[PDB]
Amino acid sequence: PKKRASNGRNKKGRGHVKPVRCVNCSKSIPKDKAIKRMAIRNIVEAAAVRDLSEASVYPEYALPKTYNKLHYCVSCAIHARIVRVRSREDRKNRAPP
Amino acid sequence: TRSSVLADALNAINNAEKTGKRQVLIRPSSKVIIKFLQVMQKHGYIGEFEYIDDHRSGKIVVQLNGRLNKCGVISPRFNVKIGDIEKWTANLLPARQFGYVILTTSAGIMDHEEARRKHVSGKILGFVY
Amino acid sequence: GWVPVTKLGRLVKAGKITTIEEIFLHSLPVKEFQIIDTLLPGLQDEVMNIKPVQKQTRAGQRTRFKAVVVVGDSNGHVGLGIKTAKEVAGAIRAGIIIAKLSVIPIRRGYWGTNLGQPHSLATKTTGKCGSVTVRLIPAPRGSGIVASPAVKKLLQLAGVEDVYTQSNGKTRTLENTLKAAFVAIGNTYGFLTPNLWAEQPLPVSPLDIYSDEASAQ
Amino acid sequence: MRAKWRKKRTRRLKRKRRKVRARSK
Amino acid sequence: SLPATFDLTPEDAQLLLAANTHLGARNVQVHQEPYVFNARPDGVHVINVGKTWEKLVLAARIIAAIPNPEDVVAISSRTFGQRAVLKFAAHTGATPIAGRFTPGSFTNYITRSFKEPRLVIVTDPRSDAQAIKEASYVNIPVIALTDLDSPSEFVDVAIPCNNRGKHSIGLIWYLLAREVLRLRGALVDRTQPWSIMPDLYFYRDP
Amino acid sequence: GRVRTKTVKRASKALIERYYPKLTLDFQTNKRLCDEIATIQSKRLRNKIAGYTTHLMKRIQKGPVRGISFKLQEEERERKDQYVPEVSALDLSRLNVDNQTSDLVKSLGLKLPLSVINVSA
Amino acid sequence: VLVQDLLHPTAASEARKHKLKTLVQGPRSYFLDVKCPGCLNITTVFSHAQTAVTCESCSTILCTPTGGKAKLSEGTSFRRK
Amino acid sequence: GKGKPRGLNSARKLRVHRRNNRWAENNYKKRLLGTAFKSSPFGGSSHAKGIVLEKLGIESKQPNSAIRKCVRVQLIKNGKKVTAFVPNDGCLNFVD
Amino acid sequence: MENDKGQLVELYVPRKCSATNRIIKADDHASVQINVAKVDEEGRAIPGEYVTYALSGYVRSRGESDDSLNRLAQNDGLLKNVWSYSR
RNA sequence: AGGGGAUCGAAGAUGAUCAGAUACCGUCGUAGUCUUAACCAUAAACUAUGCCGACUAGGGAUCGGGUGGUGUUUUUUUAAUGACCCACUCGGCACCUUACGAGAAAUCAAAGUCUUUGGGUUCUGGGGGGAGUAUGGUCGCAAGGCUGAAACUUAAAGGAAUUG
Repeated sequence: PKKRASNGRNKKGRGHVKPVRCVNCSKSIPKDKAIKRMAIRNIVEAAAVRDLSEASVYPEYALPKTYNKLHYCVSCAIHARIVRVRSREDRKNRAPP
Repeated sequence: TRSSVLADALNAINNAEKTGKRQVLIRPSSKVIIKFLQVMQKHGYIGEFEYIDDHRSGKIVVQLNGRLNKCGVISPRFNVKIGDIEKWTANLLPARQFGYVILTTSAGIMDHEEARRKHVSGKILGFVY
Repeated sequence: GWVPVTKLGRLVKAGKITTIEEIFLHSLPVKEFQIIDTLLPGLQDEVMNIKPVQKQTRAGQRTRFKAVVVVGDSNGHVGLGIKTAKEVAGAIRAGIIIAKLSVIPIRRGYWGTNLGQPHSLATKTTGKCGSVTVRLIPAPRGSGIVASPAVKKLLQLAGVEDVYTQSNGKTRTLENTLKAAFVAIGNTYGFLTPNLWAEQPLPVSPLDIYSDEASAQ
Repeated sequence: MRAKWRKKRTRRLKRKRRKVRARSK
Repeated sequence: SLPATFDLTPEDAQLLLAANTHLGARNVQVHQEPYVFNARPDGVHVINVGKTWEKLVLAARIIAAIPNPEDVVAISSRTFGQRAVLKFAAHTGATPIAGRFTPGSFTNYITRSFKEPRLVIVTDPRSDAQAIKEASYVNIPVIALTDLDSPSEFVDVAIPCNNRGKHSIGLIWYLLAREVLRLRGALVDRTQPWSIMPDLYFYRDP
Repeated sequence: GRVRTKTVKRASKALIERYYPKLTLDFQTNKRLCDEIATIQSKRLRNKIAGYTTHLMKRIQKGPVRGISFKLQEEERERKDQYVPEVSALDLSRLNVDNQTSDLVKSLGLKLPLSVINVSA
Repeated sequence: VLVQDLLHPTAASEARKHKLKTLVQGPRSYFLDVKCPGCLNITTVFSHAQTAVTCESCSTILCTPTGGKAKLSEGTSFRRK
Repeated sequence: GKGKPRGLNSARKLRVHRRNNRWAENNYKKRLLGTAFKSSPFGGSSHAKGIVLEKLGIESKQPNSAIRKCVRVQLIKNGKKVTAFVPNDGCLNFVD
Repeated sequence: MENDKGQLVELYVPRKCSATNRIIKADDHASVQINVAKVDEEGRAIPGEYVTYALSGYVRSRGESDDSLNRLAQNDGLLKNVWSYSR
């Protein structure tokens, strides 16, 4: 039946927003319907910074941290653990944590 | 738009009466509702209601004493012959002994038992009980 | 014998409460079936339903049994109870006990003038549980009980002699119609008439004027 | 079948019929 | 009427200022606005003691109308008011309930903690939404100790007071236990104060 | 692996609430009293009931715990429950509110000692 | 509360609610008696100018209209008439 | 509300609306079209004499499993061809 | 309710919620009746005389039992100024 | 019809997979995707909730406008003045609790004020198939769109929730 209050999307009062492809299967989905993840990770491993500091002529280094927005279709997201099917009463829980 | 101020009047009273409010406000305060309120007023269904005459037909406030239970309008105002007035009441009145149906009439605006008594009919305005 | 637990039972055990209507005048909650046994010895029953209903489990269709029983003598009191029990006969006794607990009165009215004793209901009443809506329309004296074979017996127990029932929704379901009849039948006292407009001194609690008699800790 | 391909197959049938119907006409 | 013996002397008014019983939280529901005087420039609302102290007299009159002190339930659900309620029962019958209400205490006679109270007092409707819901089945008048933003459903006598002030919750108990005692009987005129400071209803850690 | 099941718990909570004065801290001593005040069919169970007896009773003496009730604490609590003075703090020992309490007095036509202290606007 | 004196609400209510949802739809705007040191004629100016204002006697600008009440000029002496 | 023209002077609109919507009835539509009279083996008749031409065994619509003892008959009144059941046990040995 | 010769044939006159004058049901287990004592000299409430108030379960459901009581108390002198008619 | 023609890509071709794979996967690749001027007039064109009007409960944010503060904040330290915070209000997209109320329920602050049945008004549905089919008309370059049955056939499809 009607599974969700907002059908699957953060779309209220437009009629159309935009198509966006997925970073895994390349499936065109609305941008708001996508699973947005601000993947904030370093170029290197956590244990990796020690050798960089040892192997740099810069004693005081900056530790760069890359940014990339993985726009995910729910077909890929569920398979990729990114989201989990939740309880019907717990479906309303919109809190990120 | 407000196709019938009488309809929106009796609608508003029922909405607030079901809530149990001691006072209800009606707009745009025509006389047909004012004449309608008089009929309830002599029948105790309604309390002291204050008419506020602003220069744009104003509005009213009605200190209903939580006394009636359901007052409604029959829109549009079907005509009725005296031989069939009882036929109308049966479909609208919870009981014969109590509850009235309001008939507009060139004689005036009155509930059905007096309209029957004085023996004149007209078009149906609404029902009160 | 019967040792009461509620104050109502203990106060009834004093014998002070002898009027059933006092329970309903003050809307006293009921928890013990013996209360109506003592207060209304002249009380009969009749079973409407014997329905098998099963939970589909790992074991299989473990068929529980739900039965509905009406109770109330024709003096103006009716109580309708539903209960689900595995044994067929225990369901009858389990259902009636809650039915005694759920007893409700009736306002018996007159169709027209105030002649004689009351015969019918005093107003047309709203009742709807599930999709079923039963509308109890007052009828003139002697017109008979015009209703469903199941529902009309509920009215016969209630002691009203003439009424018109306008059934709506899936009236084929018997449990809803019985409850819809029960919801509608008890709406008589929820409906106000001008003869009732007169204020009353709001009679005080017999739970306090018959007063603390038992539970003497 | 979806509502689509049931409709699509009747649409193809309708296309075939009109050519045949007009072919004599 | 009510005699002239119901004034708030400046000695216990200054106690109330220290008690912090009159300043509420930062928002108020529309059913608690008659018990509000104004707001402060930092965005906080205020209770006026004129309302609650009168309303607190009304609640006692209903409790005094109870003939049996032992069939009136006093509820607490948090250590913020546990000590007070038990020690509110330390001045009258007041069959108390500590912490968990064990739902099914008013219906469901089979339970060992079953009761048939003729009235209930609640420290907090929020921490005790359940027992108030229980009064809906067995026709119990409910007197609640209400914040300005506390939901006020199914409660007959709302007492506007601070449930966040330690010195407030026991003091509202300190009063509420007082005039019922005064109306209980064998309490002398109201000329002189308690034996010691009222700080004794107030839970301390540990 | 030595968790005490329900039946030993239910037996133990029974004895604590009936013979709390008669318990002793020593396990062997109160093991023996379980013999004639309780009906334990198996000796091993009789040990275990006494086993949880010591656990509960060591806890109860160091402050009462919820789930336990007996006459002694009922009366001992009742001793705190009869603390009532001749008079109380709320008294005429010195209404101190904003101006609304001045309007509070003349409403019904009564005389009160009005001593108002303004509340911040 | 369902028991309210809508007839005579406190002065807090009126300035709180909307003009058209009051009991009587009375204007809340006003006209201002305003003077400039360089003129000898009075000038009545509506609260929300809605257009440029100039004294007849001396050519000047008084208050430039905005969406609401106009921001008056710097050397402008206003009073409520 | 109620989605129908209620006004005192809209009896035509209500009438035409009902005239259109009555056609969704099944018994109503069959009478107006007269499909029983025109496209049906019986010309609005209760019975019709005929002549059996062959005896047919018909497999019974499952769940039942049985031969259903039916006879093909020609209707005299229209000439059509229908098959008919023979009631009672036997009664094909009683018909030729 | 009475017949053509008085002698009221009625199981009981129902209560009216004094807050809203609505008729009290026969199963309204939320509906409650509160008793208030009458006080006398030196601030002592006397058992024996007591004013009664009826509240319908609907009013309690809406959470208006409190303010409606204040409307039912300001008139009868229990409290001086608690229910502000104008605000 | 003309221009444009990078990417992707129906069709098509290929190499894998399976038993078959003319499908999913990979590579290439046409129409197409873009534009100028016309056509068609359709979608799960959906918030599956016609449009207008009033009323009924509270709240919070957000967008846009407006109002007030000797509030914060902008070179000058109440000066040449936007942003912000406060108390609001109007309108909007919506949102959280509660169900008074409704509903078959899921759920709905509107799907509420509907058996206590009537504010005005438009359209649509009458078991499922057949079937949005045949025919007929009209529109269209066509694709097809709109209107739209019947015969015959079945006792059920279907909705929402419960348990397995």
